[PDB]
Amino acid sequence: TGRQKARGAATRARQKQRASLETMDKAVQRFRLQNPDLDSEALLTLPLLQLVQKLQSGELSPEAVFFTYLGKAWEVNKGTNCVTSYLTDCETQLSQAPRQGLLYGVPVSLKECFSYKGHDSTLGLSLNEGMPSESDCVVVQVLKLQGAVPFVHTNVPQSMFSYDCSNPLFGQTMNPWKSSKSPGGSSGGEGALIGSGGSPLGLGTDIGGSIRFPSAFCGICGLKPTGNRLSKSGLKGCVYGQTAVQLSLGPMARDVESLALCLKALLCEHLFTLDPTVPPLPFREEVYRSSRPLRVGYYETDNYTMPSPAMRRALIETKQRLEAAGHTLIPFLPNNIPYALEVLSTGGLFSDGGRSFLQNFKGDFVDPCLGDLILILRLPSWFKRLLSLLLKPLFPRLAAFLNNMRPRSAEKLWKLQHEIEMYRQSVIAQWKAMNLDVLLTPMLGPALDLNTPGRATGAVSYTMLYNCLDFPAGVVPVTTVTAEDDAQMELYKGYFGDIWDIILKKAMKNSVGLPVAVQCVALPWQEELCLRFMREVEQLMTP
Amino acid sequence: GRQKARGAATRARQKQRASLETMDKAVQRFRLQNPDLDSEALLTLPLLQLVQKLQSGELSPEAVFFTYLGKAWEVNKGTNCVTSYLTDCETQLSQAPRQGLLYGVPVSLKECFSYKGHDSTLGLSLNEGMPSESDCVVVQVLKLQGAVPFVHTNVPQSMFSYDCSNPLFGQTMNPWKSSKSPGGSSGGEGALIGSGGSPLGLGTDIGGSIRFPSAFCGICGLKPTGNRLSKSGLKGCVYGQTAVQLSLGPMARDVESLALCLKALLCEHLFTLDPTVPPLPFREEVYRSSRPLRVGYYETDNYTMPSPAMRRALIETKQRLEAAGHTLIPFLPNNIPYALEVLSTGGLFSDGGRSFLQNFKGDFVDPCLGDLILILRLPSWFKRLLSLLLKPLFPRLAAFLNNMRPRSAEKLWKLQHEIEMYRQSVIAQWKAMNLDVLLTPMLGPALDLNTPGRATGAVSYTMLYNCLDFPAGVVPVTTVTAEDDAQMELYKGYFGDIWDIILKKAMKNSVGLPVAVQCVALPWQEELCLRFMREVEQLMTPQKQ
Ligand SMILES: *[C@](=O)([C][C][C][C][C][C]C1=[C][C]=[C][C]=[C]1)C1=N[C]=C(C2=[C][C]=[C]C(C([O])=O)=N2)O1
Ligand SMILES: *[C@](=O)([C][C][C][C][C][C]C1=[C][C]=[C][C]=[C]1)C1=N[C]=C(C2=[C][C]=[C]C(C([O])=O)=N2)O1
Ligand SMILES: [Cl-]
Ligand code: NA
Repeated sequence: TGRQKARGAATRARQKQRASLETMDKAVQRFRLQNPDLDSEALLTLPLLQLVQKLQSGELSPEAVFFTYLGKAWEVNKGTNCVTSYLTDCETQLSQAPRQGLLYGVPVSLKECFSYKGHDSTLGLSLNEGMPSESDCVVVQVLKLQGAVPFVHTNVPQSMFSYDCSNPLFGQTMNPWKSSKSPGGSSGGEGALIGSGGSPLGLGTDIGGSIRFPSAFCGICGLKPTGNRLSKSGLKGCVYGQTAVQLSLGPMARDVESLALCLKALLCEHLFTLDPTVPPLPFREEVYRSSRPLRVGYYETDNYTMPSPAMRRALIETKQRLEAAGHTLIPFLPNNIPYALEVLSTGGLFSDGGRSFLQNFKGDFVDPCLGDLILILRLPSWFKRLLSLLLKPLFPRLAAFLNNMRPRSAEKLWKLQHEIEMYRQSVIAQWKAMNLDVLLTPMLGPALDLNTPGRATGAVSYTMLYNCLDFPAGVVPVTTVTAEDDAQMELYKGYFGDIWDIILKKAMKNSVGLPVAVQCVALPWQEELCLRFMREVEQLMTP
Repeated sequence: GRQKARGAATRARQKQRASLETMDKAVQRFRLQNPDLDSEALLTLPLLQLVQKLQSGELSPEAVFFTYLGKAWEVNKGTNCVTSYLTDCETQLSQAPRQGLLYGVPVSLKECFSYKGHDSTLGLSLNEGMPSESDCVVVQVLKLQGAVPFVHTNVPQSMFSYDCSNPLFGQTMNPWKSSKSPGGSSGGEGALIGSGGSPLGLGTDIGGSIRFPSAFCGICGLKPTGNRLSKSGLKGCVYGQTAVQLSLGPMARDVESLALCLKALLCEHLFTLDPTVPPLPFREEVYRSSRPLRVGYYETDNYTMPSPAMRRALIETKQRLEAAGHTLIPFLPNNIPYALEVLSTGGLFSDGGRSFLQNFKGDFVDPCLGDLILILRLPSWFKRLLSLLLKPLFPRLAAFLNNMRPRSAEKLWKLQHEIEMYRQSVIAQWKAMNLDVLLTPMLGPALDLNTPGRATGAVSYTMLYNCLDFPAGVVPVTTVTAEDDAQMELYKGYFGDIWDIILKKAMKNSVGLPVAVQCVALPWQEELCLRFMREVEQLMTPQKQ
């Protein structure tokens, strides 16, 4: 009732998913029959750069690499539900992959929003079902021109506006380390698939952490570039024309060198000609390969989200190993974080009170992983305001987010956009006054229980700050939760004692052994330097 | 009710008078010490050769500086283009970094380029007596490149105009003809450079403000992609408007000068001073290419009827390019009326003009602004009523009026997305024809004083490229003949509304004035845009190279 259309969409989506997996399995079995000899485990454990080298040299055939990864992806999907669709014609793309491409023969996984000709990009939304893309988005075209073979679409939380990973069409994606845990999101299918060995390279998008959450939660590396470093042309989205806080797309992979190779392959004449709106900045190898001592700003906490004990240890140990390696570590925290999060980020993301975003959910189910976000956004402006006034004395954080999610005039949007611009210049000035090269920060972890990110909005603080600032930011795994880390979490209080702090403690319970990351940041357009820094952390923390 | 604005104007005029007297003193002192200096020779050297002689030591920075200062003072007498002498610039002179790419080059600045210790009034009382406390980023970079910024030049009040008068410093006049506008809003730059009083200047452009004064005054100007150069520290009058991006860029006597200025600005100094600007070095090889181009072109945008001189300029340039072996392909960006009336107008005035109007509270409104302020002040419901009445007879006026109404953030998002889609749509057309560059008419010849504010429609040629955010430059290619001028009597405009009527009259009596064409390339392709401009300059006015 009011859900007949949504129910029919889910029924067809599930049958498409099921038929996709069956097709993959058929293809894999056929291949294995003809190739009983192939050492599949050796092939799967090769770091991407080595895989690429052997594909370029002919030591490994693209078919062997393709079907071996296809088989692994099908297998790890069993326990994770990360795959929504097999990009069918990728078998033919395989046979015609450009031979001198930088990614020749490399199977690549795609977050579902990367439009692929002939396939839906549903984003888990009933209204996007049965609407196959007319063509590949630009970054998909460039991947193919560089010889890569995009082979699957991976799951996202409904609408993508979430750091969990469930929707009413394909269901819930689970963390491959612990099935009761979220894989993070919104690029959570990617995180789960790459984190379990089913893909050597993937693409995600990030507006509040959506590349970094799943990378950290699933123990892999991820980079969110400056928003306009790579082309978003052709991507499927759910809000259009919101430019205060820009969406960014970037790579996810098992190591830092893979992220660098992916960026190098994307930043080519092909991309710059297909999307003239992206500045034609080539990948600067000399910056990325540099090995000079860095001035590293760092903070153990943002005073907003109290770090978990494992987060704090991860940060301090990384700081200490960097110092031992000759880098200079400088205490540094961007000024006015609560304003950046509550006023600028929230205000920019929801300038219209959520009406545009809400159009997506009309007649649809609302996935439990979204929590009360939809119900809150639907509230009348006067009531959001009233409710905010009431909450303010007891729970200022909740009050602040709520008041800043109201609709406003174009006049007020200009003012907010100007404040965003000035805040960016403020942090840049602060940075330059300490002469920083890069910035090391905590990263949210370990993974939260399924269906809890929707109830812990405050915890986007570590990531969304750099969307607001539009600085490149990436994450690197550096440790795993210990018994002691996990025991200490039982004393966690947070700085506010509101529902978000309380949920986080419970949602992080039972995490021994899960991966924990740190975040590496550089200035706008300095992706190469940001990756150089990530590489240094990777060398020191996972030797 | 105006004592405030009257006091402001009195102080501003005194400050300008004192600046000019300071210049006169400095110039005379220098001349007495250098009676043998061949100033005409020095003033007529193309900037490239001027730069070379400064770099080798053949000319001293003092000789170049004081000779240009003198010329600037002299041409100011008939144009009123200089508002302020940037006083500490003589000390910058003696400290200019010796290896800088602009070592010893005097540079003029549009008044909005913040310079420590000086107002950037924009012709507005509310900004008078509030001196900047830091050089803006592009000014810091010029200085780091050894250039010597030396004057602030006049703008129309608020800058939101293609004429050039304000109540503080008064009206700037075209150096070719004192009854004509020098264009704007970078009009002081146009008049100063166009009359030989500066070898290089910086302007800004949101609807044509670099390109109009370049064209009206017969010089070269380039409006890059909006974020190619740093706007950090500029003085503005509307903040946070990002649908139609402001751009800053160089103005000069020849194309090579624009290229040199861009090359000097696009350096590590700028990219470290403003990390928000993508660090794209000037690609010398693209600028210097001699390969044949595929050149899209149009002789009319079907929105503003071109003057007979504009049309002739365009067709002659087209034919010389064809003769030089380039491929000329007819091309017109789709949906121009929609891009101007809905996207550009709605983008510039999304809030009904409220933020803009705050600047005028308690101020005189310069006559060159026409009825703009009066119209913007009208109640949204009345703009809507008047639009409906006007629609049947005067669709164009009705449309502008309807799209200057205030709206929600929700509607602004929708508009921003339509802008993004429109950009991609024109890009797709361009790609489908495999264009390298695009040749278009440029508004000219110069309009009579006080008429640009009453001919808003004529921004069509230039504003389209702020909407699209493509680099666009102008190059002088001919002058109005008596034949071209007599033909204005047959000019009707496509609409016959007040804007066409004003334009017809405003473009008459222009014999001998310069006429330009406009050169366009894709976003971030300034070097290719400049390569095409250099080709046009060479073919139409070979003696400039
Ligand atoms: C992720 O970056 C989203 C991660 C969760 C952010 C939640 C922030 C929040 C702030 C204030 C109140 C509640 C929550 C990601 N990937 C894609 C997107 C996204 C979001 C909106 C629109 C689009 C789009 O149109 O493509 N993408 O977020
Ligand atoms: C010039 O580009 C202005 C050229 C005239 C454009 C008139 C377009 C128009 C008028 C009326 C109705 C519809 C369209 C220029 N230089 C600077 C600026 C400018 C304008 C506004 C704000 C700012 C700023 O804040 O720096 N600059 O316009
Ligand atoms: Cl940009
Ligand atoms: Na008018």
